[PDB]
Amino acid sequence: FIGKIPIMLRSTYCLLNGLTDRDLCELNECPLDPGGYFIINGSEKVLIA
Amino acid sequence: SLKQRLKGKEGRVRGNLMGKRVDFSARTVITPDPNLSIDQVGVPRSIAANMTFAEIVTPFNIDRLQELVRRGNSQYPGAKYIIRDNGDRIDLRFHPKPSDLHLQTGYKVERHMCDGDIVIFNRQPTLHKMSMMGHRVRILPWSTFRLNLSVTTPYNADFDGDEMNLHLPQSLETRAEIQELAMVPRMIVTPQSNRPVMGIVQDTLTAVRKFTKRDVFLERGEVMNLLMFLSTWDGKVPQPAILKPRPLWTGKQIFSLIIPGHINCIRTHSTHPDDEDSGPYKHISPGDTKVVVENGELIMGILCKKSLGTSAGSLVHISYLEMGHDITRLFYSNIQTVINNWLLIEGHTIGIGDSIADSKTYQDIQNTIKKAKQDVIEVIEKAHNNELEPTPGNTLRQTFENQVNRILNDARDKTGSSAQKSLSEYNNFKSMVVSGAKGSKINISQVIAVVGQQNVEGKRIPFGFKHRTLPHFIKDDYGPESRGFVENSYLAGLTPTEFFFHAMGGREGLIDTAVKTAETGYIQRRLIKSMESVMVKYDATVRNSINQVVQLRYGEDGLAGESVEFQNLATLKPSN
Amino acid sequence: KRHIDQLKEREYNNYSWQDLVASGVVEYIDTLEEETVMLAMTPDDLQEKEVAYCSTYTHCEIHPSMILGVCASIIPFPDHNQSPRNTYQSAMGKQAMGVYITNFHVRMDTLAHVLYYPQKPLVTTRSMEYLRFRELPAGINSIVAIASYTGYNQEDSVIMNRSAVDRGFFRSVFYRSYKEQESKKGFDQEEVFEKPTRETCQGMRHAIYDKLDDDGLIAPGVRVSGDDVIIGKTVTLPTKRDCSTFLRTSETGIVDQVMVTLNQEGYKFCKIRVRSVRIPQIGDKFASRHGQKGTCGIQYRQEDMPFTCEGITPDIIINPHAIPSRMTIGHLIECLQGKVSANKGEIGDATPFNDAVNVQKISNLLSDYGYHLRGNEVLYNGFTGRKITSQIFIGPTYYQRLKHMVDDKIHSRARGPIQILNRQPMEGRSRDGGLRFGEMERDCQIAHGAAQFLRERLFEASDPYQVHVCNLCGIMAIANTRTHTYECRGCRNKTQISLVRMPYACKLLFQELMSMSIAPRMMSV
Amino acid sequence: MNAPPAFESFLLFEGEKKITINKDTKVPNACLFTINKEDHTLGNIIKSQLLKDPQVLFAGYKVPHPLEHKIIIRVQTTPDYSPQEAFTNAITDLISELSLLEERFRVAIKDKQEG
Amino acid sequence: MIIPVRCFTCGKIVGNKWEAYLGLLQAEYTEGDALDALGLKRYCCRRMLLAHVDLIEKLLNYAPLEK
Amino acid sequence: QANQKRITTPYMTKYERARVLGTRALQIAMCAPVMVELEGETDPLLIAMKELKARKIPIIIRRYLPDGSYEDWGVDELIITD
Amino acid sequence: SACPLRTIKRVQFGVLSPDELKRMSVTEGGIKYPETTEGGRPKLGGLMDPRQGVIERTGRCQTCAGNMTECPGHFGHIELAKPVFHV
Amino acid sequence: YRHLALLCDTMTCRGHLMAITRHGVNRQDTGPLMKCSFEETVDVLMEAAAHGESDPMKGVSENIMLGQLAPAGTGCFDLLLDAEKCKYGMEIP
Amino acid sequence: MIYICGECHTENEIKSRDPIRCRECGYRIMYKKRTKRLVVFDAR
Amino acid sequence: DGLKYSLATGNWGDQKKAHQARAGVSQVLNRLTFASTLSHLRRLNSPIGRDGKLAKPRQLHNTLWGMVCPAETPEGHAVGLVKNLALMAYISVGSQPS
Amino acid sequence: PYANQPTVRITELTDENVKFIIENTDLAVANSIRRVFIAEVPIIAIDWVQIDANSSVLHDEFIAHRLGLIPLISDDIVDKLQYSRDCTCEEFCPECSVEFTLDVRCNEDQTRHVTSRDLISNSPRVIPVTSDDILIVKLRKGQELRLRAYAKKGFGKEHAKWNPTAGVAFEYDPDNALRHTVYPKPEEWPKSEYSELDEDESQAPYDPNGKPERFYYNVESCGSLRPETIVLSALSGLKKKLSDLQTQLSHEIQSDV
DNA sequence: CAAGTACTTACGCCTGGTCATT
RNA sequence: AAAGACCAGGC
Ligand SMILES: [Mg+2]
Ligand SMILES: [Zn+2]
Ligand SMILES: [Zn+2]
Ligand SMILES: [Zn+2]
Ligand SMILES: [Zn+2]
Ligand SMILES: [Zn+2]
Repeated sequence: FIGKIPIMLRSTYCLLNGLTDRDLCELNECPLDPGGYFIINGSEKVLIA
Repeated sequence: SLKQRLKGKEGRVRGNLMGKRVDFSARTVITPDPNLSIDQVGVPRSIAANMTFAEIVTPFNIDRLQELVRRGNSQYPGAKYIIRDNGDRIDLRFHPKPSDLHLQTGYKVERHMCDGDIVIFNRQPTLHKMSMMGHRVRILPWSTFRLNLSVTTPYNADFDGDEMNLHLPQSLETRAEIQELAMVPRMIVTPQSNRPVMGIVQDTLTAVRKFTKRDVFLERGEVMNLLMFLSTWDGKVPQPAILKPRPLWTGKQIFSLIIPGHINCIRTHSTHPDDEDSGPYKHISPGDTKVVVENGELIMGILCKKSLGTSAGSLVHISYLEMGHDITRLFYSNIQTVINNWLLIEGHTIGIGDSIADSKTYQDIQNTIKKAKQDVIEVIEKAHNNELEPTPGNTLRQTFENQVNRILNDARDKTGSSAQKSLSEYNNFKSMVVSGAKGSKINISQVIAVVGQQNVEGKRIPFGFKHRTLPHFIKDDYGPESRGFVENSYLAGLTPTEFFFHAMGGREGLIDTAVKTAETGYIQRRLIKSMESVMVKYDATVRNSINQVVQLRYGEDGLAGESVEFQNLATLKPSN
Repeated sequence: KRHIDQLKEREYNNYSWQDLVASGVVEYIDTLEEETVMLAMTPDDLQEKEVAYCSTYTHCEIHPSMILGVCASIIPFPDHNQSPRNTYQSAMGKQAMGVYITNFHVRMDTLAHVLYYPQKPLVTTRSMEYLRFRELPAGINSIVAIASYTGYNQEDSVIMNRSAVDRGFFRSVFYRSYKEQESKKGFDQEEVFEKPTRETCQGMRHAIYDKLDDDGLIAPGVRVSGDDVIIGKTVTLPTKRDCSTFLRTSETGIVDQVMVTLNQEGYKFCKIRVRSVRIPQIGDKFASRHGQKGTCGIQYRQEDMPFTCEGITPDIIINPHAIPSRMTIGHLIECLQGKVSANKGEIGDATPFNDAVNVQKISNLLSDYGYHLRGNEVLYNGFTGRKITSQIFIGPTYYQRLKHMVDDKIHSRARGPIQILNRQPMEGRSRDGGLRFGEMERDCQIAHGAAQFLRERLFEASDPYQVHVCNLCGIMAIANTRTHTYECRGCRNKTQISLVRMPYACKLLFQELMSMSIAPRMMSV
Repeated sequence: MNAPPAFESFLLFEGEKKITINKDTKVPNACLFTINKEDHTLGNIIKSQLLKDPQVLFAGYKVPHPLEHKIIIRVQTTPDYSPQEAFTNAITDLISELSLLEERFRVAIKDKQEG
Repeated sequence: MIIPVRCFTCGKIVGNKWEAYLGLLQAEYTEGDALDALGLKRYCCRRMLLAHVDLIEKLLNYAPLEK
Repeated sequence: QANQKRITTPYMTKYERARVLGTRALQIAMCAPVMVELEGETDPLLIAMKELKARKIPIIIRRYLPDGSYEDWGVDELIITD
Repeated sequence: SACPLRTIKRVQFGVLSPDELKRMSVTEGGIKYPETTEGGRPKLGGLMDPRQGVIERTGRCQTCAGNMTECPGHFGHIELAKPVFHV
Repeated sequence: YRHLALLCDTMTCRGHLMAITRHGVNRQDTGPLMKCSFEETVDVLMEAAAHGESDPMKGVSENIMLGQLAPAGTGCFDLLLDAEKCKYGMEIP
Repeated sequence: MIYICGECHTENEIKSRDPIRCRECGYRIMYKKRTKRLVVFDAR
Repeated sequence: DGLKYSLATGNWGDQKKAHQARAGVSQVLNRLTFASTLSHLRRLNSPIGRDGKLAKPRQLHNTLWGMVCPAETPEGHAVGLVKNLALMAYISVGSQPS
Repeated sequence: PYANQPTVRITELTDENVKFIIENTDLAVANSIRRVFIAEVPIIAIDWVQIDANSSVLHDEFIAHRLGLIPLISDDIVDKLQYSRDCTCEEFCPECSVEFTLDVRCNEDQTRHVTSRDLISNSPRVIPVTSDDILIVKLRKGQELRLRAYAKKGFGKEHAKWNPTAGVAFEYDPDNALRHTVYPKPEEWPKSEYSELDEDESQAPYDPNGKPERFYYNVESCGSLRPETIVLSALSGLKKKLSDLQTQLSHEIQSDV
């Protein structure tokens, strides 16, 4: 182990990947929520191109 | 370091001394209020119930101040502090404090701001001295500031999330200074251009144009309702311009009552034909132009921006010069109130019916645009066969660009003229353009006839791609559609290429707006800091901080610029 | 046609975009290959033989409405507007108010506005189907009248119907979250969530602590007003010093949800959400989908509002003067299409470049429903009952409420806190601070020739101060006022001393110069 | 937050008066009636009823400010007929007209229903 | 979010006409005919049912705080 | 300079009027005697304006000519602009 | 407050002579210590010299009656071992 | 015209074309405290300290900095009490 | 003082200074179970 | 901590070199409106300083057709330098050119 | 110098609409009657809500406001229910308010629609317009909503929940003969429902000696007061306001003179 | 006495959130 | 809680 890389929401490595709407709502995530933001210290961070 | 503290903005000399944050100042969103006089500011009860003004408890008003103290800080018309002579302050907010409510002469009571208190209203981009004007507080419900619409122009305000600052002078001396120096009525005429700053603007101007025709006849009840709103009315109902068959008044007849005193004025309405003055009907005016106000009665003419606006010789300017600041303030407020309450009856709108022309005018506009396109195609062909001689002073390419711009601008001008000439006399676009309230001829031309050439950097839409403006065009297409002519009008909707070209043009305008501000502000600061201390000494010589003579007489003649006005020499021109 | 046929059966056929691309139909073109590509805007008009312009097209565009981005695709009929108005709408749409995410109940986020009754536009763009704007609308359709009713809509302001706002128009909830964290910083220095008693904590405030429970946290449902304590907390001083969290000034909300957990470090962590129903008042900001923005000038009741022969009193009256100069015509055509769509029963199409939705077509469809073809309606004055001699343009337009509310912008200052260094009023509305009297303001006042007001603003209103200056040397002198022993070290002077009233900012300037070896002597002779 | 309570347009609080009569000194027998907590509903109908009276030379009403709740009615009558008399007669006439209209409408509803 | 009772512009109850609107649309009718069959003659009332988004169904999919 | 040879404007400038009104208003608020009779006015600014119109203000404006000399003009001598 | 309230008619700039700095300084021997406090209390000769000003927001300084509002802050001095340019 | 005239004079009065910039507003024979408010601050103050330059506090920025009544309008004159006119007339208190 | 767990929703009586731990759920987020005191909502 | 700090504070680089580091990248996802969330997730930022007075880098180039919204750009001194993607725009992820 | 004599004829009278024409009356009086329809007609509406449990996705103020707009049949007891401001008792009493109780907990898997049928009152006359049902909230399994409310008597000036009417359609001079609205192009405006002119002609000829009369109405109830009750109570309230104003004016004249 | 370099300045106000250091 | 930086935004 050498570190912890922040994982973008709804990326192939997020726990929200491939989940149906019912599963996400069971996880209290909005199925319409696009993803694409990291979570750092609780806040949601978006990396601008 | 020690140097960075003492530096420019956010430093010490400029961030804490030449400018500093102040007490007894509030701010909230401004919102229109045509009922308030020109010299009034609508202040919420929270701002008033927080901001305090200290009044010395004289024996004349020991009773009133004692009642205010008894109210406390909870009740709005109350007080917060009693400043006894020795400087000690007793606070009314915490506990009733029944033994500390005693008042004698020399104490101060920090009463909440009440109606009539003079305040300085500020809009932060303070460019001229008409941007910080003294208003009189009027307390109104809800939590927004409220200022009269004729005061919109001097502040450069507009009620779209706008905010203003309210500074409350605290001593009697500063209150008297603002009252005798920077009240709104005293600053009607700026010395910048010897013209009024405030004019009848927006709805009231449009309704004044509609209200001052020969068309408008008013019945008895409408006259009574309108005359209720004149603050300067003597109580006499004028005899109608139409009697027996049915007593009917006229719009000009009622406007004569608003006009203060015995004011004389001669103006020309916007749509005044050029040949009327030379021809007959000079004093008869079939189109009801040539506003003539004699003895304070509006004899004839339609009132628009050219008479009730911020131009030299306007009826408001003549009112300020002849009558005074107080009567001119009454004039502004009365115009707005009576004309708005008539507009309740008449009404005003804007809609699709005003942006659609007759099918004949659409045909004429399309034919003009197609003729211009054929002309520009002919010019392109002529330049491609090398039949265009290079105009002196310009190269061949610039000559061709000038020819294309001339053809397209001529087309836009003619199409706009046709669209303007096709507007119904009831058109709302035309009503607002002739009124001058908000609009321009080019706006009608674009919403009806043609949007026109779109320019970036002053030339046509540049060849961003390789010799083509967009991928949809062939290379070296200098035709009007390719290089930026938006043939379609706003109502007809713009095709995608025209949409992107309009995006480029509007973006150019936005960039100019956002990038000129720094340079202009810096220039203003340099100008002020160059002549901040230059003043007129008591020997009428203009001198700087070191008593160096700049001008022997101020402006070489010794007279302030608020009172001067344009006149004709009447001897310079005519022959021997 | 086969590709569209398989895509119409996208379900239970496993045909997707990737199959379309892998079949050689669509191709990705980057910016510098777009130079060597001749593009047809639409097929039906450019591919076909005519007076030929280009006979070598290499690609064609799916629909030219994809040039516009996410926030600009909500604009109905954007091709008719002036482009700067489209930019203003693009900026304004992000500030619109609505359901920002369907699970706002679980997320404890600061500055969460949730609208009450969002409505999906009746004049929609097809692109909006992919932005999920229909599923999470930000705005509501208002029967907008373009009329100059009582002058309270002049400039950019609007007149909002008090009865509509009464029945739930544009009502919103403002969830604000407060986060507090117990921590152990010193050896015996410990923070703890517990309700402070009247006399156990040396530091206290005049707030009311009665709303806190045993845990120092208010239970939800408690109606917390301004300055009331939310999360009771204190630090054991080396008896205790309170560090509980008050509310912002003048909020008057109700607690929604209070959460306890452990943070990363394992300490107790609390998050409290307070909701405040923000009914649209006459300071609030409202914007159309065309850059037509404005504050609610006044809130007339339904009887005061003008009415049609039917009884449709406009919810919002906007100024006719807003339109003509800025040439926003998507607003007008959108009102027309809203009227035609609400009457007909479908949701109209406002796709930018459609060439099959003209103004005249919409006008004819509107005339087919018993209305004026141009959208006008004969309106009756609510005060007097009379017909308004000019027919008012009334139509259902999508208006969106903005985050800019006057109760989040109104500030008043009268002798509040001062900075530690400058001893001038603090910066900001939250710090009870004061408005700034910048350089341009003082230049304006000098132009007025107003010396006393300028002095009051830059001396008395802000930091006033008194110093003692030696007369022999302008360097400030030691001044023990109670003992009255005014002594100036450096010349042994004890009698020739004068009192100077200067702003504290100037005292700091002089002392800062003295720390740079400059001696700013203040000689009064 | 500076919202007036909704009951500030019809409810009279402690101290202020429903109606006040002030003589206008500029012109003879012309008075000014200030009605508190009242709006166009009464002012317009009073003005219209007054204008029916041949002895009224001027009759008008206004709301000084929409945010406020107050009506000012200026009444100028012919001599030998006071503005107070004009106001009270016009109110009585409105009362009589509304009574007649209510009786006629009750007749109409009785006739329409099962009639 | 939930169907606005009491249409804003006029005041007619459109809060009980949403489930009937959904059933009518689901069964046969066009949107205009369903609105007529609910007696929403005025277009302001039609803007309530027609343009509503029933987010409360999306909200109800989430588990409650307490069972 | 002396009382004679007053070379300045006989008219009272707007700044002079503003500051004389402010100072007199503060004096009146500080229980100073009022030179003119008052018709039941309790606003010190209003009393000050009444005195100014009546030309009964006990104030002499000292106008400093740029050379350093000063001219003392009584408020009663100057002609009010308003 | 016994001294007259006299306005400033002139500001004469100049460079603080070392003798003027040593005489005006309220610290004797110069500031010779880097520690701000040593036992939780202001240390004489430290950067937070109790004679140099008023601290702890309630107290009064040694030099006068501070109250944290009356005291303007009195100057200290450091005796450099070897002189140094002024930038 | 008077505003343009005053600008053009405040440039071309000291005998040379004086740019409205740090070189010309901070070059004149004004005071250190007036120059110190325009783009140089510490530099002007350091020069004044070196050469012993004296600020007579005649301008406006100088008196604003010290919180004194600047010699602007309502500041260019000093009021005095008139002893004879206090007796004359009626005096109630 | 009773806290409702954020996952299992089974109310747990957790004393002060005890770690925030949901019994039988193993979840570290808990909630607060709105107070029994009653406030008045004017239906305006 | 390096990844965490760079994503949190926004200064792209090492903590010790904050001043020399690029700032304004990794902003906080604004969640006022859904359209705002989408616009923030699809945003491009020209690194040029916002204080530049040259108009050219802010103008809408012809080559933005279909790649960047011609309209969406924040007003103020950041106009034309903060841009938003068109609906169909896709950014290439990379492919080894073997 | 006297009042006119209005004559009213009713064209349509249904359970939710009265369409009547009033003749020989002035325009101001017709407009005032129309305004009293919207503004000054009393009705019983829920204006005190105390919520014991609310697990609904819609928060407490949301459901309180939804309750308030629920029309309650105040056909009879509104005249015999005193205002809370004028009642003797503090808070609420059976003569100044009507108590409602709601208590619904969703235990079934299918959603539970909390509707106006679940508002349990105590006065049999005041029932929330259920002789479909107005939807208050929707609940899933385990969610609960219980509340106790008091409904007071008010009019539409105070809040729109007491406004008895949906659209009051007021129209006069349908065939434009007084020229009160100058149609720009007359031919393109739809004929009114009450138009009495031929198809070919656009507007009636101008009538300079005319004045407005024959005012057409369409008073549409909200299920609270039947339309006839709305109009009768509106005339009653307007007359009461004028009678009270006359009482005050007579008092003022006697006090001054 | 020219050619080279470096230095200083670049609208006003206002709102919120976030973070690292104390 | 404090001033420092950054960010977004309003006119
Ligand atoms: Mg603006
Ligand atoms: Zn000394
Ligand atoms: Zn409706
Ligand atoms: Zn000291
Ligand atoms: Zn659990
Ligand atoms: Zn009771």
